[PDB]
Amino acid sequence: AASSRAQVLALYRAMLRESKRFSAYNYRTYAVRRIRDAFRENKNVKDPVEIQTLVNKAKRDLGVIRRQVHIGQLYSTDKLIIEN
Amino acid sequence: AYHKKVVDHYENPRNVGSLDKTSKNVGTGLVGAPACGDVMKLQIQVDEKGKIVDARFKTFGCGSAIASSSLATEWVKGKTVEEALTIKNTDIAKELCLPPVKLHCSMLAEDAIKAALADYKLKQEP
Amino acid sequence: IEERVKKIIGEQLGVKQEEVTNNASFVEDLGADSLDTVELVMALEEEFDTEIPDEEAEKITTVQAAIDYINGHQ
Amino acid sequence: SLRPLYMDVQATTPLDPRVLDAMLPYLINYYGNPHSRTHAYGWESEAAMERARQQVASLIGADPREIIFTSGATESNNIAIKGVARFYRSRKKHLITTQTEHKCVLDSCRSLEAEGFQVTYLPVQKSGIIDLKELEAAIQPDTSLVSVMTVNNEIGVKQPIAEIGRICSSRKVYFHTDAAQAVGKIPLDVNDMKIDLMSISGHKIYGPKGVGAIYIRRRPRVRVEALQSGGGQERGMRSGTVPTPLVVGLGAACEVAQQEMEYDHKRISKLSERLIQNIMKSLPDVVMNGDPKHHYPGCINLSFAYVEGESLLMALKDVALSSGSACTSASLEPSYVLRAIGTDEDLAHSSIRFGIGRFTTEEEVDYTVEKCIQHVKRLREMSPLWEMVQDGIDLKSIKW
Ligand SMILES: *P(=O)(O)OCC(C)(C)[C@@H](O)C(=O)NCCC(=O)NCCSC(=O)CCCCCCCCCCC
Ligand SMILES: C#CC[C@H](NCc1c(COP(=O)(O)O)cnc(C)c1O)C(=O)O
Ligand SMILES: O=C(O)CN(CCN(CC(=O)O)CC(=O)O)CC(=O)O
Repeated sequence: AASSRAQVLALYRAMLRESKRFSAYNYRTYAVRRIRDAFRENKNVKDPVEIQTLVNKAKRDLGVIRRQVHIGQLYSTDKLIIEN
Repeated sequence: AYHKKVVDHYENPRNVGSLDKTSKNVGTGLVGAPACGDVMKLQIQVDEKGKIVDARFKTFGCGSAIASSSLATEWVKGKTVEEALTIKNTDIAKELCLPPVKLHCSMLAEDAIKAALADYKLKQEP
Repeated sequence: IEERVKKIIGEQLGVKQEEVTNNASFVEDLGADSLDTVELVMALEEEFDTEIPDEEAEKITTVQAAIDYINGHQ
Repeated sequence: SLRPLYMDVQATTPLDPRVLDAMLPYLINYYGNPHSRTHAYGWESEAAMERARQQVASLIGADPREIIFTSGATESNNIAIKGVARFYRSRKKHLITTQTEHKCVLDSCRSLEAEGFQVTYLPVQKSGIIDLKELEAAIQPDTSLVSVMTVNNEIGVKQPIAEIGRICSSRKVYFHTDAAQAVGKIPLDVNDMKIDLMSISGHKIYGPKGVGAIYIRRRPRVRVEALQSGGGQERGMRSGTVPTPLVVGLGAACEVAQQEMEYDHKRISKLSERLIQNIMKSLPDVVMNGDPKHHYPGCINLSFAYVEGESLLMALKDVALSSGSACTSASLEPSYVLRAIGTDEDLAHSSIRFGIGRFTTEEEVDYTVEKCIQHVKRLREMSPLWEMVQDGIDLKSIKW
């Protein structure tokens, strides 16, 4: 059986590191914040089945982040006034 | 507002202020209405030879109204009272490259010039 | 000073710089959980433009261990 | 050069990356026509369409059979208002709406008036909220439809939709709500609210432009006469090729909004309070348009006395904002919404709209607040109205 804790902490790191590569400020800042908030909100779930559902969703979303980071680098634009 | 020429009169303001209404050498034009979104106050200071030597403005209005009245205030300086009378709305609009929906701004700025100049002429009659 | 390591750890963990002692464990002494320590390791990576892989990150459980890792990687 | 902050989410939203990710397979390899019945490009396109339909239905508490896809909330509003009125025109000639509805509702009602229908345009209170008892009194024996929007796009006020549905249900009058600014942002349940028709827009909820839906209740059966003639797609209610990538995007945006709604509402509420309170404590004569007790926090409409709203937008050169409206008569001719809630005409010229959404950051809010404070002060120092009030003149006493 795979360790949910090992999976969870490794997804957490991967998801944060990949989200930080979003070229666009509003996706990048949203993704990092949302990942941090969601893992923390779900920290106390105890049902092994619900945990696995949350892990599977996180893996799905990590795929989304990888693909959308790369698309946003192919079609990037200038930064916002406030990244100055 | 989008044109560089219009925005410049807000980002690099010139002649914003007031002159002394009670002066016999100061004319004040106050045109427009708050309910129409455009109110311009234009004041001219005229020397004893009839040359406008200074001017100030305040405007409540969109950027083109601010730019039209700011331009008008620059343009009256150094003109005699009779010369300033020939500044037209269409000169202001051409200089600022105003679109048709903002042509009303240049017309109000010409109204402000003529109001200021008429208040001044009223004061000289005695 | 590379002890900027202390600034990051206090920032990340919400503990006064006074409490961030060279001996302290993030979990046992400073109240971190394992989500905090993932982020803390990443903040050190960002702060010192260094890449900290898992087998090294796993050993960085105290203030000094973080100070020593950063000093030994330029 | 560097780009402005986006604070204009009531005009449209960025695509959520999860929504673009769900759409892109249908833009690349799954390009079939969902009505092509004889092959796998058709079958897989149809299946994606039907999954999207269920995603929309689940967000609002509907049966997927009640979801009709359209090109946007404008088209959905036309279908609901003209389609109901024309279906019952031989028995019912009267409709009710409000004076603050979006232009597509108002213009649809105006076109029906040129068709010989009677329309009551209800006033709203100064809060922006209708008076339920005035609605009740306005319903006539030939009233076929009431249409009242859920959240106002210019001032963010929430109409009492569930209470309106109670009134309409009990009189057997159909109740339509334009929910374009509410779907995915506040809870909507068609059965608890007793809604008969509802308009939905994809690009108000981080989905793609060019797509929408209309909910049409099937029990009790609501009847609508179709406006777009054609091949009978969408149960005869909306002919034309259903655009699979767009409806996939709309369903994905609805499912994302269903998951994210509560988290977004808590974050936007906090940012909204921060923006309003920090502007108001640093500037005198700032008034919020619309009742804060019945208000969606992501749409903030403030007036800044003695400063004209378009000059303030120009001054705020690195923030994308608006003066409201159908991206049209907002500050040009003053907002008819601000006029309907009794705003003085000069103050309606002084109003601007701030939008906070799912991706807005606290830093963006603070930057916007800081710049708004600086430029309102600057514009007031350039304003003859401010100069006069500072010299103790009453502006209500000048002959303009
Ligand atoms: P540590 O203190 O030793 O342990 C931390 C964990 C969470 C591993 C520990 O507390 C634990 O095991 N808890 C049991 C419950 C659990 O595992 N919770 C986490 C489940 S996984 C999860 O919650 C992921 C949610 C994913 C959200 C992603 C948002 C994506 C946005 C992208 C948009 C562009
Ligand atoms: C769009 C936009 C701007 C926004 N209001 C528009 C909207 C619509 C129109 O929907 P679409 O046709 O899908 O674009 C219909 N009803 C409402 C309530 C809104 O908000 C604005 O800038 O005010
Ligand atoms: O992690 C985050 O919250 C997002 N960004 C911070 C956003 N930045 C903008 C930038 O990096 O240009 C903040 C700013 O400069 O306002 C981190 C990163 O750069 O990887």
